[PDB]
Amino acid sequence: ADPAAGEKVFGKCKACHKLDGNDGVGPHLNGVVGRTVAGVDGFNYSDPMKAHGGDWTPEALQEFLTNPKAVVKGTKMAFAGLPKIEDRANLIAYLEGQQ
Ligand code: HEC
Repeated sequence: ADPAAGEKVFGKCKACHKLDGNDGVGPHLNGVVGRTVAGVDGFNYSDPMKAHGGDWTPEALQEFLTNPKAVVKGTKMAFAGLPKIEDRANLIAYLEGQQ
């Protein structure tokens, strides 16, 4: 529920993701909440990500951020994970503000 704290957590995402609409190592994350999984046109998603389906609901996002490869096995997103539920919740709150 704390976007200010979530903003700090995003420091762990900025190396590959932007919130300005630009795509790089990873797709832009501004507007990601509720967004179609593998829904950014032009971005070269892995096959498992494209086969996943569904939307990036708060629950799907929080699980994915805890362990990317457990949620989308074979994803090309190389990230250790956020083991603290508060960090995940705060980060999601922050992203929701950038919808
Ligand atoms: C680069 C080393 C990354 C870091 C650090 C984080 N992410 Fe990432 N992410 C990256 C790639 C290469 C991809 C594509 C994965 C694939 O298999 O195709 C992604 C993807 C995501 C997605 C899905 C986006 C979509 O449009 O479907 C999400 C929701 C996402 N990444 C979130 C995320 C956050 C919040 C991070 C910091 C905690 C984070 N990523 C770090 C590469 C990298």
